[PDB]
Amino acid sequence: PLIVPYNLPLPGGVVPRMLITILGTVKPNANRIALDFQRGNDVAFHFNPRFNENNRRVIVCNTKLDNNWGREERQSVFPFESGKPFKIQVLVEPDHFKVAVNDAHLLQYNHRVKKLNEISKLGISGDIDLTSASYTMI
Amino acid sequence: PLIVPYNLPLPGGVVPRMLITILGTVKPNANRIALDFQRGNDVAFHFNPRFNENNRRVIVCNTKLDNNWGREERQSVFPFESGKPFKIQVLVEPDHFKVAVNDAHLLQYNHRVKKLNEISKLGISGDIDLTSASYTMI
Ligand SMILES: Cc1nc([C@@H]2O[C@@H](CO)[C@H](O)[C@H](n3cc(-c4cc(F)c(Cl)c(F)c4)nn3)[C@H]2OCC(=O)N2CCN(C(=O)CO[C@@H]3[C@@H](n4cc(-c5cc(F)c(Cl)c(F)c5)nn4)[C@@H](O)[C@@H](CO)O[C@H]3c3nc(C)nn3-c3cc(Cl)ccc3Cl)CC2)n(-c2cc(Cl)ccc2Cl)n1
Ligand SMILES: [Cl-]
Ligand SMILES: [Cl-]
Repeated sequence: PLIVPYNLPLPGGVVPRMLITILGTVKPNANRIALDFQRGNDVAFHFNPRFNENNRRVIVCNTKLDNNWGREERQSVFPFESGKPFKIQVLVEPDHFKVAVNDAHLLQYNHRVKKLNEISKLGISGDIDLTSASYTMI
Repeated sequence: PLIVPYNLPLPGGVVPRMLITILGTVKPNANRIALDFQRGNDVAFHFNPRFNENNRRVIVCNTKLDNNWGREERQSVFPFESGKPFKIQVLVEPDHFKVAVNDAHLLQYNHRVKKLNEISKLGISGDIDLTSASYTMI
């Protein structure tokens, strides 16, 4: 049972072939979840399941540069379920992040922050019980 | 130079005579700051300087329980200055939090979440460069 928000420092920084695995359960009354790949106060990749953005479920992805969010990438395929276990995997490729939820490909996010090595940590926040957060190279 | 949003776990939980000190600089075009004393999925005490709430500066304080905000406490005495250093100290008393900014008493916030020792962490977010965040007992 990890404390949320949970900070996953990436000691040597993001590199292609890094594979991150997050296991947890969605809280019963969840509203929001966020994963934030950070380069300083910039957010290279924000992955944000919203359970009730006006009584809809959506995944919103974006980048925050100088405290300004950029173009939103939205999608409606929403694999999370209130009260239920989930698995998120993020695979870093040269040109994008790949995200798979519950072993199924969910989305790709093209890198906007190009200095991959400078992304130093993953923040995991929001309405989950967090079971595990880890990283390796594959 | 901490990463914002920054989460300061409070090992052992909030108790009276806990003193929290936050140091940083307000960004030059700041819009908002928030300190959130968190209890589980709730916010026992949200302290929220708004630099541009319809072209007025105001401090809003409130509590979030089961995702509902409560009664707002608003005040106009506004000690932050865009692009300038600040110091916030919060002293926990049995009946309220005391907040001082730049060594001067600013406000009190009477406890609404009475289970003080379940308040486990302080989140610090918004348009700041965060230099330090710490706690001790006095
Ligand atoms: C709708 C929207 N959302 C975004 C923006 O978009 C994203 C990327 O494109 C990104 O996902 C954002 N983001 C996600 C997270 C996040 C953080 C987190 F911890 C978890 Cl766990 C998580 F899963 C996700 N962080 N950033 C998304 O930004 C969200 C956003 O800006 N806000 C959330 C919705 N709003 C409120 O709830 C405001 O309500 C206030 C309330 N308060 C203040 C804050 C706050 C948060 C914060 F981080 C900082 Cl730095 C602050 F300084 C403050 N959070 N909640 C309180 O202050 C109460 C006090 O009484 O008042 C609420 C209020 N305000 C008004 C006008 N009314 N009320 C209110 C009061 C009461 Cl009593 C009752 C009811 C109400 Cl409604 C605002 C904050 N964007 C977006 C996208 C883009 Cl591309 C560009 C710009 C924006 Cl804004 N739009
Ligand atoms: Cl949000
Ligand atoms: Cl806001």
